[PDB]
Amino acid sequence: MEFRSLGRSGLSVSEIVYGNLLYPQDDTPDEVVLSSIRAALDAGVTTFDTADVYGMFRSESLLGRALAGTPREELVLCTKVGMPTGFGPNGRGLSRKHVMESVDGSLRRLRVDHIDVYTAHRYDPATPLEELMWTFSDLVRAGKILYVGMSEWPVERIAEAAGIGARLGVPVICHMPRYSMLWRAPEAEVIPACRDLGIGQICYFTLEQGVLTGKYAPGAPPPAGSRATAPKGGRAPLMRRWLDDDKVLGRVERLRPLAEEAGLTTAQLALAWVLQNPGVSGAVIGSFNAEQVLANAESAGVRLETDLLVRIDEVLGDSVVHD
Amino acid sequence: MEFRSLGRSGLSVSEIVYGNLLYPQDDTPDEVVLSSIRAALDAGVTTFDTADVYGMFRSESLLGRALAGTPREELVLCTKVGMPTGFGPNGRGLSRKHVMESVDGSLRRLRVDHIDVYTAHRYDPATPLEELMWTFSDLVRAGKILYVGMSEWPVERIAEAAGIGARLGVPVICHMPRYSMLWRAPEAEVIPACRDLGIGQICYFTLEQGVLTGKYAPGAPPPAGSRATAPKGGRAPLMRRWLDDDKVLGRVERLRPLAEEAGLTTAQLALAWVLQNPGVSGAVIGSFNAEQVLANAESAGVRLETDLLVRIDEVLGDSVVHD
Amino acid sequence: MEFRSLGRSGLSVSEIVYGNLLYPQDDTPDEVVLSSIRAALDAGVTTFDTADVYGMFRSESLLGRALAGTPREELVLCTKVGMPTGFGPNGRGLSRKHVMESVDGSLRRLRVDHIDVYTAHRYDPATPLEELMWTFSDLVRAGKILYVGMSEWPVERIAEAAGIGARLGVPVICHMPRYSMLWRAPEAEVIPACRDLGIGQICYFTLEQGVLTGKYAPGAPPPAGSRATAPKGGRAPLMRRWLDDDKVLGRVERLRPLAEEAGLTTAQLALAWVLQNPGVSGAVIGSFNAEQVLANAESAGVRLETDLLVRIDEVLGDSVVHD
Amino acid sequence: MEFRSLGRSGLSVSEIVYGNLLYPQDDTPDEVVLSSIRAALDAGVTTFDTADVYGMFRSESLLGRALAGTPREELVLCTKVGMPTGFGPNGRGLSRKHVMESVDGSLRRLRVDHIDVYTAHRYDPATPLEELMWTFSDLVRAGKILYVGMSEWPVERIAEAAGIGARLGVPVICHMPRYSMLWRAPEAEVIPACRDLGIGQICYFTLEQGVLTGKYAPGAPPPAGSRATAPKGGRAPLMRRWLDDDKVLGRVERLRPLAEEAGLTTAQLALAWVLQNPGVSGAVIGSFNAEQVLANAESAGVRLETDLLVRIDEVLGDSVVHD
Ligand SMILES: NC(=O)c1ccc[n+]([C@@H]2O[C@H](COP(=O)([O-])OP(=O)(O)OC[C@H]3O[C@@H](n4cnc5c(N)ncnc54)[C@H](OP(=O)(O)O)[C@@H]3O)[C@@H](O)[C@H]2O)c1
Ligand SMILES: NC(=O)c1ccc[n+]([C@@H]2O[C@H](COP(=O)([O-])OP(=O)(O)OC[C@H]3O[C@@H](n4cnc5c(N)ncnc54)[C@H](OP(=O)(O)O)[C@@H]3O)[C@@H](O)[C@H]2O)c1
Ligand SMILES: NC(=O)c1ccc[n+]([C@@H]2O[C@H](COP(=O)([O-])OP(=O)(O)OC[C@H]3O[C@@H](n4cnc5c(N)ncnc54)[C@H](OP(=O)(O)O)[C@@H]3O)[C@@H](O)[C@H]2O)c1
Ligand SMILES: NC(=O)c1ccc[n+]([C@@H]2O[C@H](COP(=O)([O-])OP(=O)(O)OC[C@H]3O[C@@H](n4cnc5c(N)ncnc54)[C@H](OP(=O)(O)O)[C@@H]3O)[C@@H](O)[C@H]2O)c1
Repeated sequence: MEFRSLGRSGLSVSEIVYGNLLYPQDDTPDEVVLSSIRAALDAGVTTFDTADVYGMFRSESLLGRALAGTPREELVLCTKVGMPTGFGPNGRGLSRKHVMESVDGSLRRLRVDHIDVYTAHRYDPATPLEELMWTFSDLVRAGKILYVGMSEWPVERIAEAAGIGARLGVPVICHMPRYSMLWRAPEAEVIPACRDLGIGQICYFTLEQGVLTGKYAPGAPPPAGSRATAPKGGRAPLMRRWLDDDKVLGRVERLRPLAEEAGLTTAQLALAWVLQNPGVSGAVIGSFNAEQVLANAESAGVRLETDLLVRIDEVLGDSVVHD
Repeated sequence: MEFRSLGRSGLSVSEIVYGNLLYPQDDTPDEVVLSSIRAALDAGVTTFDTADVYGMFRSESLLGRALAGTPREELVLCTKVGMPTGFGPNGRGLSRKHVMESVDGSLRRLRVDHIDVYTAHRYDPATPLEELMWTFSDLVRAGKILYVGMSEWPVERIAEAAGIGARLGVPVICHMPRYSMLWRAPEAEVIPACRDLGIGQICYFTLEQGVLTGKYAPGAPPPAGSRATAPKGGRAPLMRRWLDDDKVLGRVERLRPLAEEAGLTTAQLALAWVLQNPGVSGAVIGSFNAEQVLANAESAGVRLETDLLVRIDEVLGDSVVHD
Repeated sequence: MEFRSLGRSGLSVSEIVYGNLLYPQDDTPDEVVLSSIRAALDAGVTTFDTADVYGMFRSESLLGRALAGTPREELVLCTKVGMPTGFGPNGRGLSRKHVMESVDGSLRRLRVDHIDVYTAHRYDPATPLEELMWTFSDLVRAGKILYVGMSEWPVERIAEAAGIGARLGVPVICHMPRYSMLWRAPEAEVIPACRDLGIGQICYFTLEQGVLTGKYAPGAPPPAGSRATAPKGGRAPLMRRWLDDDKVLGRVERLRPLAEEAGLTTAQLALAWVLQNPGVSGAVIGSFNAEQVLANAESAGVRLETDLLVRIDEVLGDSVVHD
Repeated sequence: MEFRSLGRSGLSVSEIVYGNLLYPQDDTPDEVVLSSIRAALDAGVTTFDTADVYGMFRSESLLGRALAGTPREELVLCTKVGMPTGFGPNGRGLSRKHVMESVDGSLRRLRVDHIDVYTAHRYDPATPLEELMWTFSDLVRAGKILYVGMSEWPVERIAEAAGIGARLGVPVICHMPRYSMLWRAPEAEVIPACRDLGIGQICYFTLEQGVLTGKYAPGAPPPAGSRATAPKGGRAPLMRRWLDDDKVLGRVERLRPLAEEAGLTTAQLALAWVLQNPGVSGAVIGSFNAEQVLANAESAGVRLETDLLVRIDEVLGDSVVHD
């Protein structure tokens, strides 16, 4: 495994981060979840990404159990607060109340004294940033959290929060965008801004839910246990955008020669592609298959040639999404 | 139930707040107090107002017991410190000593780790605001209180305290005035000042102790179990001002047609009237009658027409108290 | 009992403070110490003055035991740190180390969660005031102490420490000088400076160890159990200054008519004299005799006429010590 | 024993500090380690120097056990954080994560609530000094550490950290350089800078691993149980520099007359030499021999004549290392 700095900080994360998102009513057995996390550790993954809301507390509980026994110095636990976990209007968002009432349950379920990275899930316009950042100061002073992150935040608001955190001794070191070969919205403004502010990216949908594994053929029936066949949760439509486009699916199939050139699967090429941006500390991978994790983990530290990066842009052409 | 922001904060309160004030020697059975709080929850009330001094600790103890089992994320607990609860000159006021010695008893009696809103009951000229605000900073850092409020405070002193709180990361978000159709002292200066400072009003005597239910006829014997018949405590004289005035009692009776126009009881009209001010986050209701609570709770989110607000002023005329 | 503000603070102290200083090898039985503290409470005394060093922890232990059961809101506990209580050079002074290692033993022996007033005993030139004041900030944040005081401090250094405390949210409200009818060193600079800085005086040797009770006749054998007969500790020489001067002893005897004029014992006149200075919050009294405490306690709130204050100066004349 | 101020602070250290460095696989029995620490206490040593990394936790555990029972006020415990103690890239360095995860193990092994001096072992360029100093602020606020130190740090970075510590109420009072008669690299810049910043030196290799005891003759077989015969760990090469130079070994032998002049062993002269610099608070001594400790301890407070300091420079000549 290769490691990077999360921003201007002393924290190193693995270049490959394991995420274990589950749906509130999910059919994936716990035994399959635990063996995937076990496969991530075997591949040298140190960094784990979860949320209170994932599985409605189940995702954090399973992770807590899988990692019990791993020495604490060897793990970076990233969790999130902001999505609804309680009934009523104080059971969500980034108020002092919701954050204070969230942290202790996250600690219990993960079986730890402190969370390495605590991420504000979504930006919440009701809470002033002075309220939020002082709430984070209190949790850092108490040693319940070490570092702060944000996911899906307007860039003006990232800068503001970084500013206040510098004043209050809150390390704001991490932003979580959607980033892949196909989705490059964050190249325009977010990564340039974040880099100046000492913030690194931990990136999600890096395989666009399997579309960048080359495993979906244009005009075909999708494979046996593929995500296309089992579309649980409101993320299935984000995938439908690409599966209902035989153009993209065919251009993704043409990357395979480029990958084999470099001695990679299409999956490893897509993961290595994200890792080529200096603004990126980590790529998150989803999988409940041990063999997929151990293989996806090997993208860590791979440099792609200037030549191969120019040919990738040519093949994908106008299917790429910018800003 | 409808919810509002308490000031410029992430905290939402219900538009209808339940208060459970008791007298130090009070004849109201506990079973009647517990069933009223139970009726408030059934009506969707999330926000509860009490004080150390109410019932001499009895009011907080009963509330603690009634709300045991309700998830913490679903409640906003507002309590007060400042009124005498101990013997001698340090057993009252807003000194570091009295506040530090008060908070832990409030937490025990309410059965909670933290109080949502901690209100300085009355302004106390002996304590410098620097002493008080640093005492509140220490309680916020420790996570024993989340937000700070004030009740019956000079407006210069609200501004001063808001200023220092912004500097020390103390959210000062709440002021508690007397406010009704008949008592509009806070329109003049308090609500305008508070609105600029990011402070919302949680309002009391919103029915002027039942006078704005239309239930008292000019020149009559007051009903069986009415507050006029059972005048316990030094709040009875504030009511006597209006009951010894057949003029007001007759003008209140003439609102009933205006209420029925809007499909409301006089009580619901009086409560909705307060809620029409943008500076108001919540109206407090007193009652030890389930049927009264469930009915008063339905004023939440009712808009009154411009027409009806002009006709209300005409009927009440010069009985209204301003500044 | 009458009460005063300790400085610009919300803390009230009794005008009569009980001190229980003992010598490291002292013959006074505990039963006599406990009954004196019991007599102080009966006289309405709320404020108690002690030190880690007094009796070598015995003075604090007895006070802790005597006051067990008294409600906490009704007491002001003043203790001191700075005098040697341990072996070696870190077993004394005002270093972070000595103060941090002192506070928990004081709390245990007094049987309390927090000390009302924590006094820096003597000024210590080795420790920078930034180190000391940050150590006091940490103890206030933790709620182990509420207010800070100083005893026998240069006035430049009182001002400096008051300045830093205002910056760090440390209430510096109390100075402890030697002050009596005969010893007026603090009138010159200390009380004027302290009054501008919001600091009140709690005063010691207010009877000059019994010399201002009129109980010592010039050219006589001192009474049976008098302090002159039992000169334990290095405070006996401070008394010898006045007992080896038949002039003063005779001028003190001539105050008795002035006292009887006002319906006071010479002791009550001497105590009331100190309390006439607006810069004074409290006079400390020593006694292990119940009848003396109950009588000395009655000086509280006595105003002396302008006439009587001019005649007192005439009688004592040039025996008075100024600066 | 003689004592000095550690910088501009209230902390006194003994002029002779005992260090107990061990190698991760070391043959020295625990019984020999415990009796050496016992000999240090008997010689009046109050100050003990160790590290998490020394013996891989064994050095701190033995020290913890040897000092159990010694009153806390009588000891200054100096430990270090920064060297690798865990697997992976967060198991080392000065990140919030590594420091937070280190302190509690150091406290447990030493059997104490707080560490007197916490030293950043090596400077770590990955961690910004704002992250580090706020991590130290949190540990001081919590009372887990009292004072902060640095070992082997660039001088620009000492100044920067001292600056931030003054702002955050972190006492930065201590630097640990290599310093002896033969190694004077720190005279050039480090001690002058440190003295202006209120930082004192606790010095190591003060005998250059026994070379300044005069016990190694040029062109000979080194004694029975001498360090030259048993070269464990990567510090043996630093010694080889001097043992492979018959010139130095012969010049060290010629100091013996100068030592006997002053009534000292060559060891006592070398230790007293370091202590002559006003910028030095303490000299660290290594030994697992009781008789060596009790003798080395007697250098404490010895003044050397101007005459003897000029003759020492003449004898050692160009073997001395400067900058
Ligand atoms: N910060 C945020 O707001 C946010 C939002 C969403 C997600 N996330 C995080 O990011 C993660 C994203 O996971 P994701 O699964 O949604 O997106 P993804 O990582 O783009 O997709 C992973 C999926 O692609 C398929 N796949 C991966 N490698 C493969 C291989 N070598 N061969 C064949 N198929 C392969 C697998 O599904 P099948 O084999 O079943 O097709 C796998 O479950 C989540 O776990 C979560 O922790 C964060
Ligand atoms: N911040 C402060 O300093 C402060 C000061 C005072 C009070 N408060 C708070 O505000 C609350 C005010 O309560 P309050 O009772 O004094 O004043 P209120 O809310 O104006 O009066 C409520 C009373 O009016 C009558 N009533 C209400 N709805 C009715 C209906 N639909 N039909 C018939 N009668 C009805 C009831 O008494 P009867 O039926 O018995 O006549 C009821 O107890 C207290 O509980 C307390 O929590 C705060
Ligand atoms: N902050 C500081 O550095 C500091 C320093 C010293 C003391 N103090 C405090 O201040 C206190 C001073 O006590 P102190 O006793 O040294 O000085 P004091 O209060 O001037 O003297 C009290 C003594 O005078 C005699 N006395 C008092 N009232 C009397 C009466 N009505 N009739 C007859 N005799 C009477 C008693 O001794 P006999 O009857 O036995 O003659 C009594 O013990 C101490 O307890 C201590 O807490 C503080
Ligand atoms: N801050 C840092 O980074 C750092 C780095 C290294 C060390 N240190 C500290 O500094 C200490 C340095 O210890 P050190 O032993 O490496 O260097 P040292 O103190 O220069 O050498 C001590 C050694 O010299 C010999 N010796 C001492 N006195 C003697 C006498 N009177 N007669 C004969 N031989 C004598 C002994 O070895 P033999 O008798 O076996 O020859 C003894 O073990 C360590 O314990 C550690 O705590 C700190």
